[PDB]
Amino acid sequence: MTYTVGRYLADRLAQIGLKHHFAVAGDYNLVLLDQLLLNTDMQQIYCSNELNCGFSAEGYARANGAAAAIVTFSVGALSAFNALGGAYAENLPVILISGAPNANDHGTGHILHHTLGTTDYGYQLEMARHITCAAESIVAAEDAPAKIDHVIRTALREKKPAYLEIACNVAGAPCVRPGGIDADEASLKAAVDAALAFIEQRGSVTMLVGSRIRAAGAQAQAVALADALGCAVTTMAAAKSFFPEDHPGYRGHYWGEVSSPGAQQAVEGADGVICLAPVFNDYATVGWSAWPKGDNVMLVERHAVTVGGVAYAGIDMRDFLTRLAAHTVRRDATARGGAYVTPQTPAAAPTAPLNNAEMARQIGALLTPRTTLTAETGDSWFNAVRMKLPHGARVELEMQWGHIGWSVPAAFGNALAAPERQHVLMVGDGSFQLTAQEVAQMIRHDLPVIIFLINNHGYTIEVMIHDGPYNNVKNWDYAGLMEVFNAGEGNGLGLRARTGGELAAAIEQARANRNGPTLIECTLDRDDCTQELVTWGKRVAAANARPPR
Amino acid sequence: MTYTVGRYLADRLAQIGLKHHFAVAGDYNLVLLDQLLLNTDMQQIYCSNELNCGFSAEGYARANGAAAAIVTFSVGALSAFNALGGAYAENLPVILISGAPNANDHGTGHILHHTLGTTDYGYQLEMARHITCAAESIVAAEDAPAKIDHVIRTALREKKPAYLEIACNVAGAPCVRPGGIDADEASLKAAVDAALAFIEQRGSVTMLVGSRIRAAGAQAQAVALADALGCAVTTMAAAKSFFPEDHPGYRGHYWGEVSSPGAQQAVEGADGVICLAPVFNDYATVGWSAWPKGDNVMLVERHAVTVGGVAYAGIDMRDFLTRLAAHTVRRDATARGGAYVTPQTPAAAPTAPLNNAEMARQIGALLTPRTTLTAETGDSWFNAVRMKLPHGARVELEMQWGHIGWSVPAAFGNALAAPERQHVLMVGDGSFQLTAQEVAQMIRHDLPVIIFLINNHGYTIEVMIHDGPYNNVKNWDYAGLMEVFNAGEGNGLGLRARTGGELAAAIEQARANRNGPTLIECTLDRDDCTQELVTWGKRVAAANARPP
Amino acid sequence: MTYTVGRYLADRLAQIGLKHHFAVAGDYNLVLLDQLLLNTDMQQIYCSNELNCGFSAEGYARANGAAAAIVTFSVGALSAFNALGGAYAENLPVILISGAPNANDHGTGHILHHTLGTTDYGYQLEMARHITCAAESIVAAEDAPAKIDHVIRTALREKKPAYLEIACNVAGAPCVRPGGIDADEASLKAAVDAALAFIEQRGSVTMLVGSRIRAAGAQAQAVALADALGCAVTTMAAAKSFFPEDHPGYRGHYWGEVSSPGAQQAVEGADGVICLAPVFNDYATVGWSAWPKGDNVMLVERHAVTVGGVAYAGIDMRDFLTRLAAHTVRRDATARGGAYVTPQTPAAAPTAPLNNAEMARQIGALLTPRTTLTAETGDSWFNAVRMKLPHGARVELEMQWGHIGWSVPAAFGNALAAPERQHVLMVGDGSFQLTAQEVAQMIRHDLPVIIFLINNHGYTIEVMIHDGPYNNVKNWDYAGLMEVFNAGEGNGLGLRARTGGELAAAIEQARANRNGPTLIECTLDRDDCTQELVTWGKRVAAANARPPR
Ligand SMILES: Cc1ncc(C[n+]2csc(CCOP(=O)(O)OP(=O)(O)O)c2C)c(N)n1
Ligand SMILES: Cc1ncc(C[n+]2csc(CCOP(=O)(O)OP(=O)(O)O)c2C)c(N)n1
Ligand SMILES: Cc1ncc(C[n+]2csc(CCOP(=O)(O)OP(=O)(O)O)c2C)c(N)n1
Ligand SMILES: [Mg+2]
Ligand SMILES: [Mg+2]
Ligand SMILES: [Mg+2]
Repeated sequence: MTYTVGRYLADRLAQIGLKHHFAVAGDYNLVLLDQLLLNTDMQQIYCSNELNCGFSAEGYARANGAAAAIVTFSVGALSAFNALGGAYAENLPVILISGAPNANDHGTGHILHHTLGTTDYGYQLEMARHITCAAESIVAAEDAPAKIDHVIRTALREKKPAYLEIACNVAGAPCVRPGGIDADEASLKAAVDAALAFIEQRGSVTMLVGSRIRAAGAQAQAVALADALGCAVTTMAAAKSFFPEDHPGYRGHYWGEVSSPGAQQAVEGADGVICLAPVFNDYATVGWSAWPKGDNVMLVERHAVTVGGVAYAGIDMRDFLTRLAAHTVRRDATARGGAYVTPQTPAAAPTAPLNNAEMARQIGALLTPRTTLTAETGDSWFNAVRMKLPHGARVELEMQWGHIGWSVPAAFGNALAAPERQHVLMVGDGSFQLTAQEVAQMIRHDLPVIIFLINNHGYTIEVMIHDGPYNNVKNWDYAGLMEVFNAGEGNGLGLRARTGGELAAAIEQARANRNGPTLIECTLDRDDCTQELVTWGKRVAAANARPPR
Repeated sequence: MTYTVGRYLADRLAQIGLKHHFAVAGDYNLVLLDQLLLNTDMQQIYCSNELNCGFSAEGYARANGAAAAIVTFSVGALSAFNALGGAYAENLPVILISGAPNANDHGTGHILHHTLGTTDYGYQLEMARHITCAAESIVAAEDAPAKIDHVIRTALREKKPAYLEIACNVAGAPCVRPGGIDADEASLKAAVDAALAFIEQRGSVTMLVGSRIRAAGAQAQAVALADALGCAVTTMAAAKSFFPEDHPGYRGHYWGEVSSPGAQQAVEGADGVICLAPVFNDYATVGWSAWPKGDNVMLVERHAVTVGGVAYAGIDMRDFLTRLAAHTVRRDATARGGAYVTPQTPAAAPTAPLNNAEMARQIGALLTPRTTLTAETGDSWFNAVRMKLPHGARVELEMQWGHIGWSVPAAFGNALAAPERQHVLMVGDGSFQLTAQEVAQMIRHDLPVIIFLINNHGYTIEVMIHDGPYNNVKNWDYAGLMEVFNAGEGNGLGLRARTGGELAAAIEQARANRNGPTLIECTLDRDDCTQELVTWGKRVAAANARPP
Repeated sequence: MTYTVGRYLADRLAQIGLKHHFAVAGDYNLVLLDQLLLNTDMQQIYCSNELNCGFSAEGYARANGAAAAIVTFSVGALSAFNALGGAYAENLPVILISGAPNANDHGTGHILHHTLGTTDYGYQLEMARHITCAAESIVAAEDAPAKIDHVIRTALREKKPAYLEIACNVAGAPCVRPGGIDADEASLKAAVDAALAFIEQRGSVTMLVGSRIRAAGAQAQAVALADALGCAVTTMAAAKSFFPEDHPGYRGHYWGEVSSPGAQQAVEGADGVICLAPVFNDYATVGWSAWPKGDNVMLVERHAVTVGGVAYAGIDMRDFLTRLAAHTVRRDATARGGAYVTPQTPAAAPTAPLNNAEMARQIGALLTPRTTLTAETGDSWFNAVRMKLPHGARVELEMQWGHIGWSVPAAFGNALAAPERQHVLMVGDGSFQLTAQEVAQMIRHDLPVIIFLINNHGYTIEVMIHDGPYNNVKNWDYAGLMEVFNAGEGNGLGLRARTGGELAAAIEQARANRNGPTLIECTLDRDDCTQELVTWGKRVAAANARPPR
């Protein structure tokens, strides 16, 4: 059986540790999908639509480290681009492979199906270059190994996604086989010496862990530096779970005036803040109100540290933090005697109407060290950041891209990447409507994801930035949807919870559904949301609206 | 009270004839949506997601002439771009407007939500320029009139979509008000004389009507020319319904070896073919096998005619066709003796298992002159092109872009644009799962769309180009979905038809459902499809696979 | 004195070893040029126009390793882009820095001078992304270190050029200071083991050295492998000088039917060819006639080797060649008893009309181990590739980009990068007309470049692909131009040579001009060119013209 270009790609994807890749068929990729099916270290997973395909691969990469999605030219890839730009924003090496016109059509002027109807077939690549770290087109088998290895090696080095298109008559063409793997003292001393003087010369220091720290591979080194300093540690909201909440120095999330108790003063009252790989965007800074920077910040990024008025280039954040931790003095003033303060809401009477605080209390009680909680944009961001996490629990947030509906397909991909964990999904009713059909794929693969669907009858987070008729949604019977997707062949279970007692019974049933997803539709009033959402929403709306010049 | 940049856009959109625009809210567009709401000539319609928002605008433009969709930066617009590229492919002036960063963030290096996380806000405009005829960004109210009028005037002139983004703090900023409207004889003589010579020198001439003729506004002039020539007239598959099927010269669709009976010889056996605004792509030419071109073809395009070895530029197709029809000789040889042959499927025994031919027969019987039949990519293309159309019936096909799932939001937008017509949607089960949630918006607006969902358990069209496990889909209870979307406040109705008797009884219940959509889930075997799909699919596949 | 963004860039450019950078002033870069003037490890050099500016930096990088050019927005940068795409094509890390609009104009709709007159100021960056490996815009000083270090570190790693624009009011803004520096066994064993089996299983092997081998840093390792194998070694034309011509295995250039004697048979008659970092384009393959590839080629590239039907990724060409050389058996059949054969033209009678072969004989006799010979596109490519090189002599060719006129500004930049060497420039009269004014800069800096200007009254190389009235040029008094550029303040010398005796006397005078350039205008008939030009020109023209499908 002749070895082909598509096999070359399949074998490299398996080699970088994918166990699955995601696809939607179209004639320009069918031979490629057949070549990928020959690799039996991976399962080929089919998605309902390409936007869902792309966010399933994004969710898979959060657990696995990388992922791949394969789509057809133009009508598949342009939807997958929203999710690919999402992977770029969230520092995940997703490889999007699109099927593409037969190479013999290049140079002809032939107009081809799925294109704009002009002689141009390069617009899709051109568009992809704006949202990836590498983008290549294979029209000849002899070029395929260099292009495949370039796109995979660059994506994995940068932790950013990349794009590959393969002419449809070349996916099955003969190719060579893959071999090998796609899977500075003075500078470091100067940077470490400056960071040690920054700590030593201050009376108090607090660490603030940012949401690029996973992409830097530096989470364990952050803990070593926290152990050595004994300082208060806080996380930015989008870094929820990236630092252990049972560490004796952890004091919660820093998010300006919506911080955990004590955390705003820990960061803003300290003589120096050590910021590890942050994303200071308008939402994270609460409309530019909460943004530690400048001479009293040691800004540590994946290949540079800026401290004491100097940017030290050429140093790896991991080696830096390890050396700094081995030599620093202790600065424990912002931690001593303090603790991380989490909500302590008393249980509601079981028959009272369900409210947000009761629902969040029951969800937080479900978390284990083995839980992965995917939380959608909406008030679920604020309920998730408020949860006290058992050590080992993972929270996945998409706070820089913020595409509502990401969470459904992302929970499906994560559940396939990490089947040993307990997957829990918190998604609002508005977000659910964009990508709901990927629950039918959860059902198809008997994945036991527990989904809390928060039915507050519209886009409550927008109701709290700026209200209007556009925040209303058509209501669905969300719980009844599960039987519709099972269609007599599936173990999906849909339950409704209108009280704390109904929610607790629904949760018991969900935990007992071992071979399919359970959706629990939790009914809340439209204005029953976290206080933090309202305080943040005000500040961020005022920032968006601020008047020209 | 103070007139704003978003009211200037709203008023221009109303001025070009929109009665609706489509939107998905996000913080970058809310002020803009509040300004659009002030125009009471339009209704603002909310969509489940942005791919569906864009394709509802595309289906609305097919009936209305134009459309607009409003989305938020990046997370909204990048999915709407698939639909915008689809409006370019299908020659429809959809205007996509996206909300965008506050103008005071430009020049700062601020990182913003919904972006790539870099200091770049211009990637979205840059991407949009590849799929539109005009693309502008407003960051200052002083510029907004020239940029709104350039995108709308260019889109309407070119019959192609356009892109506008408006900084979120500028949509509510004061603006001037809109006034005025956004809504060669020697060359024509030379072209008409060469075309007259082309016809007079030939004994058998046939017309082939192409799917860019509606973008040219030349459908009535094509009828005038067919009346003068008396010749056979055929339509390309994607031009279904663009020429009237009761015309005495109509001889059905030309589609190479899957043509209506006699139509392949009408075109391929003629001494000349008059080709009106065709798209000869790989699917239309049946893998490059069926492609009339060259010295024996008069190729008539929007602004140019190529005939007799010369390309005549600067002539409007409408004026050309009217002058040619007024002077031409008659050439009726290709019509003599012939007729349009359409399927004559006998009615099945009512309790026999449903098959595709029976389902197609009953859907064909439902069509009227006031029907719009939206037909999805899949075997529904072949069942639609085979339908005998009453004069005036409209069929909508998306055969150049061909994005499965387009039909659901496109039928929703066409139902809002043309509420006086009877809307019928044929959609396959695989396609329905990409965009199904827009049926909930049909229910929200009480639109009486009758939807035939063909449940043959997978992607049968693909099963016929090249089969594999990727053609299987997770089955749904499609009928039972209607009550889920009603959620106690809607008039959607879901029915199942497993026999011709059950299908006839479901169609009569669907016709009686006047205030909400009815989905009839028709069960067919995977391999029970038209013969034309099988024949077309193998040619088309062989062309895709041809070796380096 | 406050440290600024422009200083940050100046100090990083000095740190990567530039001794000069090239500039043309415009109001959008004047404050930046003032910040660069503060670094006294570099000289700021002014160019006549931006295309010349960009090719002076390209020539400088060939000697130095890297280079920088600074230009004004749009009217400067778009000309510099031709030279930047040239640097990409020739694998040289040139950094182009453009001055750019004031940051406060972004977001205003202001129309600005030097732009297209629309509200768009991003088109220049967008265009630059197609011809560089990194492209960034600085509009805020706090972003400047990351963007500067990203563009320099990426350019130096990739050996490709990069682009940076800096808002004009930010070049002088305060900035932090620069610290630190911008300056796999199993895979390697598998690749080496396969390459050793490739050699061992064959009776004869020949090495073919390609013009990407400098960018790979692998020239010394190629010599070690040639020493170990004892095989015939040949160079592709564009690799002239990248392998030592006095090595006992060297047998000249392989260039199909225009190869050195014996070299075509060495490569095409061998059982296996080891190809080191080649560029097989239409000119190198002589119109696709001479292109060793496939199962009998070991293709060695900077990070991959393809041999024995496998592409081994993840291995550095230098480590690979060193390990291969340490273990290979000898395969000397294609070298034994052979020698590199070079032209042996007898000296012309001194008073006979000068002809090409006599001119090339005198130029070849001028070369020393310390010579850098820059040779322009035209018949000078074929005269240069025919020269026998003393060990250490460098030849610079621009055979992939092939922009006529490159050679003038490239010889000026090289002469500044490497003033310890003897610089010689061979440029035809047509090419000279595109960029002649950079000889006035050679004069301004007293650079003793000897220029042979071949005046054959038009574009003789095109006359031999396809003749027409477009191959004629307006003749100039090239030798008289030198006094015009000196304008009473310069040591440029212009001489004419119409015979071999006049050329020899002119050369003596040139060698004696120690403080300025000498141009010797050599008069040749239009059809007096190398035989190789005519044979190559035919083949490459036939390839260009070959008929649609
Ligand atoms: C693709 C996309 N379109 C629009 C938005 C704007 N958006 C941000 S939050 C949100 C509503 C989320 O509503 P829901 O999921 O019901 O969450 P709630 O706040 O009610 O819990 C919207 C429309 C977005 N973020 N992404
Ligand atoms: C967005 C998109 N992705 C993938 C494709 C490839 N595609 C062409 S037809 C088809 C299947 C259509 O299946 P169905 O709607 O069930 O129609 P059938 O042929 O079964 O009646 C596919 C997947 C496409 N055209 N568009
Ligand atoms: C910028 C640019 N424009 C046009 C060309 C096409 N070109 C290739 S060689 C050449 C003529 C070179 O003439 P000359 O320098 O007189 O060299 P000769 O062959 O006569 O020695 C031309 C015009 C090119 N290579 N670069
Ligand atoms: Mg909600
Ligand atoms: Mg189907
Ligand atoms: Mg010349």
